Amino acid sequence: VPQELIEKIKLISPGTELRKALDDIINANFGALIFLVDDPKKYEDVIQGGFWLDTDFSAEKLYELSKMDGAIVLSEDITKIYYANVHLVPDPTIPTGETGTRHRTAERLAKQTGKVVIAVSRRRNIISLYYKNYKYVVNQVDFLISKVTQAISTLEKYKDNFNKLLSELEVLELENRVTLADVVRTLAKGFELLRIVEEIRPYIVELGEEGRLARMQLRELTEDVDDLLVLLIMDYSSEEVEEETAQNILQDFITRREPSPISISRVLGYDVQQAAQLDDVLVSARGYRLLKTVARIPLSIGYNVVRMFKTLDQISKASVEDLKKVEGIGEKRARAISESISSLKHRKT
Amino acid sequence: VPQELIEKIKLISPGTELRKALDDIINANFGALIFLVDDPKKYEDVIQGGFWLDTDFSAEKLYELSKMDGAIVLSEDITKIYYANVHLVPDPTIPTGETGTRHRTAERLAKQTGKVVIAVSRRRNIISLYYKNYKYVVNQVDFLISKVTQAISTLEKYKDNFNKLLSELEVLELENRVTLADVVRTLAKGFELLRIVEEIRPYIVELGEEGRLARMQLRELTEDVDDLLVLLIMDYSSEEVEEETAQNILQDFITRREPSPISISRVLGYDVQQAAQLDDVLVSARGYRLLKTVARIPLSIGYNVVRMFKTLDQISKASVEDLKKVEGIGEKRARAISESISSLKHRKT
Ligand SMILES: Nc1ncnc2c1ncn2[C@@H]1O[C@@H]2COP(=O)(O)O[C@H]3[C@@H](O)[C@H](n4cnc5c(N)ncnc54)O[C@@H]3COP(=O)(O)O[C@H]2[C@H]1O
Repeated sequence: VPQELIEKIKLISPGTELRKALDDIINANFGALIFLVDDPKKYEDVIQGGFWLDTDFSAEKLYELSKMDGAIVLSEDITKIYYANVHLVPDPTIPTGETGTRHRTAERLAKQTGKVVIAVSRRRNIISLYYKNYKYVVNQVDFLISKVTQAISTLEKYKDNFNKLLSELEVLELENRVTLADVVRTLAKGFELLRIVEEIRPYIVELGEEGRLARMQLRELTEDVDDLLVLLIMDYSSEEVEEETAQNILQDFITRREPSPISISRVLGYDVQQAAQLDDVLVSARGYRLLKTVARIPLSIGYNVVRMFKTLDQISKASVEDLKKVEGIGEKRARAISESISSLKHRKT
Repeated sequence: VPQELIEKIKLISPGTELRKALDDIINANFGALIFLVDDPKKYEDVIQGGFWLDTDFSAEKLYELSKMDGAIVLSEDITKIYYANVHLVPDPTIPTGETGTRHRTAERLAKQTGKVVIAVSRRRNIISLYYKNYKYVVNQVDFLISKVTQAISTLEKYKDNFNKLLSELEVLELENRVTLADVVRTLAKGFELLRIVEEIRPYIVELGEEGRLARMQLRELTEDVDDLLVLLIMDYSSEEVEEETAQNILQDFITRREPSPISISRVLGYDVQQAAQLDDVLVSARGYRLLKTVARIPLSIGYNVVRMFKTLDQISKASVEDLKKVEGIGEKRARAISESISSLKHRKT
C-alpha cells in the first residue's frame, strides 16, 4: 500500500475530528460526499451551486451540513469547510468500476483532480476513500477490533509453540545434540509468528487511536523475537554470517520467501534435498545467542570468542583463564560468560 | 405553450398508461428519472451501465423498475422499455437553473439531446417534464379539479350576469331605446366570460381524460356566446361590418385588447373619451341578431334584408309583401321574420 495513500488514510482514522464526524454521519444514516481541495477557486468547473461557507472546520459543523443533499468541500488539511450542498460534475468519460451516482462521481473526481474524495452511502457503514487512481475502504472500529483480537489470540498460540521449541532447542544446544531439523523447525515457527504480525499491521494502523492497546499487546508478545531469530541464523548458518546478512535473511522469510523446511535449510547454506535428511544433519551453535542474550557480550566481541573457541560447546569448557586470552574479555566478561553457561547447564540439563 | 411541447405533455396526461405508472410512483414516494429515445444506440454516450431490457412497456413494469436507483430509458412512443438502473451523464457545461442532481440531470439531458426527460422526486407529488429548452410541471388531478371547479363556478356567475344584461338589452332593442352604454356593458361581460374560458383551457387540457366532464360543462355554459357576441358587434358597430370583421373583433378583446368601456366603444367605431358619454349615444340594431337567431335567416341573406331596411325597427314595420321584395326572402322567410318579431314584442314588451 503506497505511502502517499497511507497519508490520506490517516485523515479519517479513529481519533481525528473528521472521523468523529463521519462516524456520526454513519450512525444517522445520512450519506456523504466530501471533496478535499486546497484552492477552492480553481475548481469552478467540477463544483457547481451550493453554499460558499469558508468557515473553520469542526465535527459538528460537518455533521450538520451532511443533512443537506449534495457534497461538501473541505480544505486538504481539514481546517476549513469551503462549500456545502454542491453538485460535483467530474468528466463522464473517465473510466469507473463503481456503482451508483455518488461512488461513480467520487472515483471520477478523484482521478480527474488527483485529490481526495470521500463517499459514504446512507445504508452502509463503510467509508470509501478515493485518491487519484486508488480506492481504500475503511472499516468501523468494531469490525477491526474483532479481527485484531483474533489475530492476537492466534499470535499467543504461535508464541506458546515457539517458546516450547526454544526451550527444547536450548536443552539440545547445552548438550550439543542439535540437528538441522531442530533449528529449522524453530526458525520456521519464528518466521510464521512474525508474518502474522506483518499481516495484521494494516488493521492496527487503520484502528488509529483505538489501536493503542493492540500495539502494546503485539509488542509484549513479539518483543525480542526478531533478535532471537537473527542470532539463531548466525549460530547455525553453514558458514560464518554477518548480523546484517542474518537480518536480511529474516526479512526475506518474513515477506518474500516461504518458510518451508528445505527452503530454510537451503538458505542457511546446507545442501539438503528431502526434509527427512534434516534429522540426519548435526550442527553446533557458534555461541552468539548465549554470549549476547545471556552473558551480555556485544556481538563485535562475541565474534572474537567464537573466532577462538569456534563453538558454544568449547566455550562452555573454557576456564576464566582460557576466556581471558580473548580480545575484549577481561575478568568481568570472562566470569559472566563462564558463570552464565555453567548456570544454564546445571539448571536446564 | 408551443404545439411541440403540448404533444409531449399528452404522453403523461391522465388516461395514459405512463401517467398511471407515474401516479403509482408518486404514491409510493419512489423517485424517477425517465429518458425517452427511439434509438438507444445513438445515445450510448449519455447512457451508462444499468440493465438492457428491450421489453414491451407496461405501467406495472415501469413502477417496479422505479424501485431501483438510477434512470429508466423508454422509446419515444412509450411502447418499449430499453434500460433500467442507468447512470445518465449529460454535458456538465450545459447551463441549468434546476436544483438537485436529478432535476439538473434531466434538464441538461433534454437540452443536450432534444428529447423528453421526466423527473420525479420522492418527496413531492409533481411531475417535471423537460423536452428541449422547455420545462413543464404537471400537477395531480386533485389540484387541477379544484382550480377547474372554481373557474366553472366563476363562469356560472359571469354567465348569469350576462343573461341578465342580454334580457334587458332585448327589451331596449325591441323598444328601440338602446344606448351605447347598454351594448358596451353587455359585450364587456361577454368578453370577460370568454377570457376565463381561455385562461382555464390549459388546466382542462392537462386534465386529460379526467377533464371530460369539465369540457362538457364549459361547452354548455358558453354554447352560443361567441356567435351572440359577433352578432351584437354586427348589429351595433358604427358602420356596416362583415361577420369576419366581427369575429376578429371578438378574438381581439378575448386576448390582446382589454375589454374596457371606452376601448370597446372605440373599436366599435364610436369616438368617445369618457365612459359617461356612453349613456348619451343612441344606437339601433341592424337586425342581424334577431334575423339569424330567431327568424333563422342565413347571414348571407340577412345582409340583403339589412341592405334594404337598415335597422330592426324598420324591419319590424314591414309587411310580408314588403319583406318579400328582398332577394332570398319568400313567403316563408317573410313570415318567419314578421311573425317572430311581432311575437317577441308582445311577450317581452
Ligand atoms: N445522472 C443521474 N443518473 C441516474 N440517476 C440519477 C442521476 N442524478 C440523480 N439521480 C437519481 O436520483 C437519486 C437521488 O438524487 P439526490 O440528489 O437527492 O441525492 C443524492 C445526492 O445528494 C448525492 N449525490 C450523488 N451524486 C452526486 C453528485 N454528482 N454531486 C453531489 N451530490 C451527489 O447522493 C444522493 C444519492 O445518490 P443516489 O444515486 O443513490 O440516488 C439518485 C438517483 O437514483
